[PDB]
Amino acid sequence: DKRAKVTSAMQTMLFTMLRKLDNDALNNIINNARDGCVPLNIIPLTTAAKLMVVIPDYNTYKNTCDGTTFTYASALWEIQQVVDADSKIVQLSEISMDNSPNLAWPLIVTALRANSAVKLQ
Amino acid sequence: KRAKVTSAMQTMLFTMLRKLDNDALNNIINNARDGCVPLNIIPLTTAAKLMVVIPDYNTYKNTCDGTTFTYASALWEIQQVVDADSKIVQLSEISMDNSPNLAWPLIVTALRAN
Amino acid sequence: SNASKMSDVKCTSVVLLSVLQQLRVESSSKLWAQCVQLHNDILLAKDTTEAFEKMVSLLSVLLSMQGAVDINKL
Amino acid sequence: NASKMSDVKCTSVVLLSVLQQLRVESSSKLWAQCVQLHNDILLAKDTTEAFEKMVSLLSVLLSMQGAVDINKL
Repeated sequence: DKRAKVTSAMQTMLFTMLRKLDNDALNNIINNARDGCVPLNIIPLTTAAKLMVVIPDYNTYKNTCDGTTFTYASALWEIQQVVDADSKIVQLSEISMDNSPNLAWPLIVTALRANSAVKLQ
Repeated sequence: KRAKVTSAMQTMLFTMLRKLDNDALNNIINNARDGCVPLNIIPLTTAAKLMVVIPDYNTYKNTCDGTTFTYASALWEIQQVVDADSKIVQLSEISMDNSPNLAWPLIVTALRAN
Repeated sequence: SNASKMSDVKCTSVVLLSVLQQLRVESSSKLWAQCVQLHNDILLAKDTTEAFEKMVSLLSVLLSMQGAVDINKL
Repeated sequence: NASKMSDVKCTSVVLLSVLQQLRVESSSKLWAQCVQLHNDILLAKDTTEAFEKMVSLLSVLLSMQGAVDINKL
């Protein structure tokens, strides 16, 4: 299957070019994707726009979330909701080292791109 | 707006091509800037046939010497030359003083040397 | 230096679109239109910041397609 | 080298897209030849092979007088 060989070489060259660009946001989302943390909609660029992401396990949750803040694509995002693999609401208090085996992974985080400028305008 | 996109994609193409800094690619791009362009796919094998447009005497003299045509980092053995009316032209006719009397552009046929 | 990356990121966006096309994204009419617009925006970008931010969106389309590409290239 | 390899392969994808926008797919035989050149570039293991095929592929574009302006040339 020559078309499949070419596809594989084209995909490998793509990620070689991406790494050569050495952009922090691109590196972040590629490195997250490698761990199973992938987006579900197109990553938006305007403030307060909605992002949904898959979080596959507790280790990746702790590597990306602190409090109600999700760090991704060189930006901060305010977590609005977390639901589990059966689409049931999960409170952040439930996501602990001890309790995570009780959860239906992966979790789906919905968050809004954070804004630091004149928040009460 | 598709013309703006198309123009941007072609500018980037030639910027990348220049960045590769390959002599053979540089040679055919520069020749194309002067109006010396190929009429078939440039072949890569010994004795394979190439046809190019040669627009004017200065380009002719820039690329041709005796019966040798220099192009795409290779030497090509000139087999035949024709003018715009598809009439054969002898090399002895392509001279500083006589070129005003020829029907340019010429078409050179040549075979790749090994 | 920066003009180097400008052409590099524009070249990369064409590959990204081609990889997405080969993954049959053209069958998703609305999604494919969004991919083409982002690719267009990158080609027409004015500075590396705008091009990189649009590439973030464009690349996130590929990254959402689990199993379509491997983690071995990630 | 390994970066020169990625750059040349990236360039060949752009060249084919430029030719597709120029309707070269409507010449089925010639488009088949362009795809085969691009495929061989993407599959090349050394820069010399990749650049030789790029010469052939680029010559398709450069043959199309009045399709690319002299400005970019």
